[PDB]
Amino acid sequence: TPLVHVASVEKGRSYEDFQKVYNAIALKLREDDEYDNAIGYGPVLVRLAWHTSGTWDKHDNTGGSYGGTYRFKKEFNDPSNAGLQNGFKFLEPIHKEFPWISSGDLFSLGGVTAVQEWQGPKIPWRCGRVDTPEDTTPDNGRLPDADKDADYVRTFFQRLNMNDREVVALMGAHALGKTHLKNSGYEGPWGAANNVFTNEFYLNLLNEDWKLEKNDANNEQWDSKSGYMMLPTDYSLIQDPKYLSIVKEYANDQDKFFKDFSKAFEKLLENGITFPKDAPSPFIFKTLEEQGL
Ligand code: HEM
Ligand SMILES: COc1ccccc1O
Repeated sequence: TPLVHVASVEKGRSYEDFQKVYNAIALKLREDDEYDNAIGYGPVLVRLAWHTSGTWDKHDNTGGSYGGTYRFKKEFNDPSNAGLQNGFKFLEPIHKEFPWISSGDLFSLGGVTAVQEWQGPKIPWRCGRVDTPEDTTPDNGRLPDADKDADYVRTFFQRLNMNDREVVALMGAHALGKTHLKNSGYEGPWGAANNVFTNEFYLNLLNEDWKLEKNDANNEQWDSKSGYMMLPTDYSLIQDPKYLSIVKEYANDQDKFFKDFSKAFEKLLENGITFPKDAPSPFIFKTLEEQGL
């Protein structure tokens, strides 16, 4: 008994319209560069794209990126979403400038733009998510716990139709930002200061000396002498031997990681959506840098 959500292109819009929205996001990312101690809005936008998509349930096609339901009270007030209001607030003037783009399209695009502007891989992106009403908003509790093991992570991701390679690729987005004690009960960055997407998540897991410590919220997290941290679920990826092999593969091949992340992150953002046979192809946006902007 799955819902069907057919992508419907915003009327009359083409690649050049979405490139403009991409440019607006990217220009503001450049501009509001002080946010979160000069980290900027990139990681919170990537987290917003993931959380608005990762409520999906493959079994009945509820949740997912299609409806743009984060805009409603129940979803924005999810404890799992604590802090994401910042990303929503970043995107408000973009929505105000381009009132024609659906919410789900703007949520998902914000993540694609962040990744790409941080010099991550090109993520192909398709339009046509259509806003759905308040009673389509998924219930809280569909996003994953951080305090769990490899078995939990494996099972969890099966609901999002993600296999081991995809799960390991996705998680490497943790290299981007940091946990904030007030949002999640975890504190610190996964890696070095940076304004670039890399494969450092996998390098850190493997090369840092990790100690299992209690943070100020009385929760365990793996801490390193460099000031980095790993969630129990992150650390689970080197405790499970199947995960471990993939961690090593990406730690040793930046291009492989980029390609697999791009594919998985696009799949994540597209789960639950039926695209017509005559839907446009995915768009690959140029970065500001490739445009000389
Ligand atoms: C088992 C899976 C996962 C768990 C338990 C988890 C949990 C968390 C937690 C607790 C935070 C810190 C929240 C805060 O305090 O601000 C965080 C941040 C973040 N997450 Fe994950 N996450 C998971 C998977 C993913 C995936 C699949 C992606 C995207 C591909 C992702 C992207 C991010 C990013 C970019 C941040 C940094 C946000 C910021 O710097 O403000 N995570 N995650
Ligand atoms: C409901 O309006 C919005 C949708 C997506 C991003 C920012 C907004 O203000």
